[PDB]
Amino acid sequence: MAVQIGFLLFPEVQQLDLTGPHDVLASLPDVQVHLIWKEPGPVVASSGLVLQATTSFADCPPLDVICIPGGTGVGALMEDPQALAFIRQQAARARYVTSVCTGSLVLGAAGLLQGKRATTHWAYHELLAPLGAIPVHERVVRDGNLLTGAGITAGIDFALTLAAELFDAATAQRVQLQLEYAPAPPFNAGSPDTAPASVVQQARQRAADSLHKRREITLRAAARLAA
Amino acid sequence: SHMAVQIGFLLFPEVQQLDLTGPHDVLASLPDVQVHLIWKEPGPVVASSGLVLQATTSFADCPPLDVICIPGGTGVGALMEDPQALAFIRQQAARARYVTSVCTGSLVLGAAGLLQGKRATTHWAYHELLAPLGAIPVHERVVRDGNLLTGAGITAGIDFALTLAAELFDAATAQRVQLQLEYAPAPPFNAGSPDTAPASVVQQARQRAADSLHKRREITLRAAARLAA
Repeated sequence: MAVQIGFLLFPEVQQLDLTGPHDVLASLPDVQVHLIWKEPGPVVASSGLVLQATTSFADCPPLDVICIPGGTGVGALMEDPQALAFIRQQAARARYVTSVCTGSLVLGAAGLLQGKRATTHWAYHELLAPLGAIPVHERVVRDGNLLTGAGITAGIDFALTLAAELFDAATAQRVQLQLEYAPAPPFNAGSPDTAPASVVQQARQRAADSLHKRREITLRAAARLAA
Repeated sequence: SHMAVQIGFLLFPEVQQLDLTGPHDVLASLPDVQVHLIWKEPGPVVASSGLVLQATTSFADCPPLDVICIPGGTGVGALMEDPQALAFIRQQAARARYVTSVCTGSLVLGAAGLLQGKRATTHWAYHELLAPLGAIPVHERVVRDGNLLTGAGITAGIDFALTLAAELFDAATAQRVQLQLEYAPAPPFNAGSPDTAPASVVQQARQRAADSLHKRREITLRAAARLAA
């Protein structure tokens, strides 16, 4: 009867995609949160922060919510048949199938975005269409029981949105107040629409090699879905 | 590299993990930074939610830090009366470029004597405990006083870390990281501050926190007496 929430915790995850939502959702009543990988034990994030998976695929209970974070490690998962099969298995009955940032590319590689409205990190948004999604430039996108959040820190907005759906608005507001989540960013550079042009150029320049490698992975993953 | 900026977070039992992991992912995005997670010994440390983190160094082996950062959480009350942790904080603060905290981590800085006559903030529900530790309490989300930088409650860590990034590097670098993080927040509700949340929500929360507040007040006044002697 406790709500069972599971995050996929994989090597080279972007940890904040996971730890932001985790601290929001673990604050709710009658929940249990699992960190899932092929085996329990240490998993190292892209920054070198060490996290700890609490369950293997086999011992994971049926999930009410599955959540896929993003990160450098997404590329490997998009061509990992075990991970994709596990995600499909849990998505079949999950009340909600969800992701943050480039985690939606993993959902796409699993076939779960076909015909659905979805978002991802702004720098990788062009990769949603080949995976079958209708790409939407909004920070949290809901299509039926699929909820996708945009890049990294969107996980906090996503998790508060999810909290209200699992419980109600008042419960989500209580958690928002406990987290003192009234952001006041010191700059206005969080979106390519508002950041200075020089900043956008540098961020795009840094992401270019990753984007090219992910363009190639995405087209192989899409071709497998088609065949 | 061996010229890296050395950033250290105190990692303690019953920490509020987001106070640490939010800033960590921001600051680890900067060029040539090394981040340490510091406790009495290396090894696993369990956060208040059950998330397991891993300390990378002991107090004794930690190198001189450029930045020390104290997160908050249920575990702060113990730290405020831990002579070994307070001695480490004071030692590192003697030479750090920036002495910093998030959320109730500032009460630990206060217990260490580092807020006397200094402007500071903390989580909104515990803000009254700043003044007995000698601080000038400021109701702002990120507060600077010289090389001291304190963030307000939990999620303020992200705003704090981008502010610190601009001081360590420059505004252009902090903006790039903000864009890489897609940090253009759009909260689904407006209940992040006691001034904007529904009154019924603020009341419920004060009702919940009252016991912790009375317990932390007594610890706070004991810690203040130790500074006075």
